[PDB]
Amino acid sequence: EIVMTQSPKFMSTSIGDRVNITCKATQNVRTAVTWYQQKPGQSPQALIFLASNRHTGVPARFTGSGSGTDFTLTINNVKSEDLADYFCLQHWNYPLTFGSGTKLEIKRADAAPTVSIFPPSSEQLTSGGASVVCFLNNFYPKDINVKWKIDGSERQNGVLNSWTDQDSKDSTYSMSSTLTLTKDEYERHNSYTCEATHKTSTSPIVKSFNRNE
Amino acid sequence: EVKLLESGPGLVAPSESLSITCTISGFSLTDDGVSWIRQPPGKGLEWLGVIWGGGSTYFNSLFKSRLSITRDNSKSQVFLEMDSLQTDDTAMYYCAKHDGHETMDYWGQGTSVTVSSSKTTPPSVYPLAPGSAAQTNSMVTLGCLVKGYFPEPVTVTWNSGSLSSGVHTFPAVLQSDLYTLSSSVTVPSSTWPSETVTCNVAHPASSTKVDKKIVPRDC
Ligand SMILES: *[C@@H]1O[C@H](CO[C@H]2O[C@H](C)[C@@H](O)[C@@H](O)[C@@H]2O)[C@@H](O[C@@H]2O[C@H](CO)[C@@H](O)[C@H](O)[C@H]2NC(C)=O)[C@H](O)[C@H]1NC(C)=O
Repeated sequence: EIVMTQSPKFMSTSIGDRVNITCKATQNVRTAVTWYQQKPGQSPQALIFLASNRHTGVPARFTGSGSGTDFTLTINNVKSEDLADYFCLQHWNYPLTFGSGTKLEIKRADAAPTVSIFPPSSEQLTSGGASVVCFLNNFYPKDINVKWKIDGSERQNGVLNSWTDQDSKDSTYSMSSTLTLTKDEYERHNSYTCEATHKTSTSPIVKSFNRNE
Repeated sequence: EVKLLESGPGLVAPSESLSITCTISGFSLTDDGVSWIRQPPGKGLEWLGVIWGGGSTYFNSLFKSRLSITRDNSKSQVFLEMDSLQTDDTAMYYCAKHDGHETMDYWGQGTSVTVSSSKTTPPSVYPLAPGSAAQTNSMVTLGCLVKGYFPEPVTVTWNSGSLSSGVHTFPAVLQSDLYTLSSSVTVPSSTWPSETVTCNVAHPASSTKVDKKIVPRDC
């Protein structure tokens, strides 16, 4: 059965540029190709149907082209709302098959993270748990290191991280770092520290609190 | 005005059947195909099968043996049944309209299916209020830590949806068979705590909702 290969897994570009995401079929006498946009955490939207036709309410800067094997979704004048995964569906033969997709990355200016640290809630403590949370919000590029320190000494154990996708407005990323300890460990120490190292400064951004204060 | 809405189980035990209902509006099942497609965690989309306008069905040969697709014309519902679920049937399951007998023009919201033996566990929701007045910034960031739930997903909003600018809801992480996520919101400092901020967490699998108000700390 027909494979749709999208050889770029990630495609990089600037606001107002032109980008082509390509999709190369394993067979076909077809213009039986549809193109979709899936923005993070929601459902796909048809952009282009029958290789080179525009779905209603799709703005004029999205165009499609190609025959047989190779197909090209062109995005002119890229906007930040175009942050999404773009993929083709082959509908010439059964089974219908999908490209694995190209996530468009938008290049923007370096921005430093806004860092905030939060002690365990007292609700969490009354339950025997103690999570310390640190948000590093709205920074670029994505590359970032978080160091946790307890009474001045690095903890790598019990730190769980999670990154958002690139924001569709400001093209930034954000990250959440949670240090999970038990209440029993948490109460034996005073000083808790989140340190964010980002290319935007050679100095770490340091957020801390004392449990006793 | 074409809409499609999956309703499914959220959690399914190994070897039990999945069934999902796709309720549609804005077209007639009679005139258009409806396909079922899925997206397992970090993999391509996979088409499962279709039921066309005139009633006939084709399936992906991979699933033929345990798939069935039917519909109820009078309710505008397409039903999927997939038997013998194994953990690798975990995925987001979508139904989608066709343009008659051609293009898949419109996609439903998707419903998450996790194949697992374990219990449903609701989240504990913990408010994240800043530590002792760590200065005036003109903005304050607040959060909810949503800990200890299974399966995915949870939905987070703030003041029931009125507060949507400057929200980050992070993907969940899995530790010791339970998920955890956190969400932040940033509002002007003059306005909190005088104008209240509450995160609302829905965990559909467990039919639970918690609305947690963020109050400044006592410490
Ligand atoms: C990305 O693709 C566009 C359009 O693609 C069509 O034409 C090229 C030559 C072909 O390989 C297929 O990809 C398509 O059939 C490239 O061409 C320009 O862009 C516009 C659309 O924005 C086209 O309609 C124009 O024909 C062409 N400009 C002209 C003739 O002045 C474009 O080069 C390419 N960009 C990159 C960076 O590869």
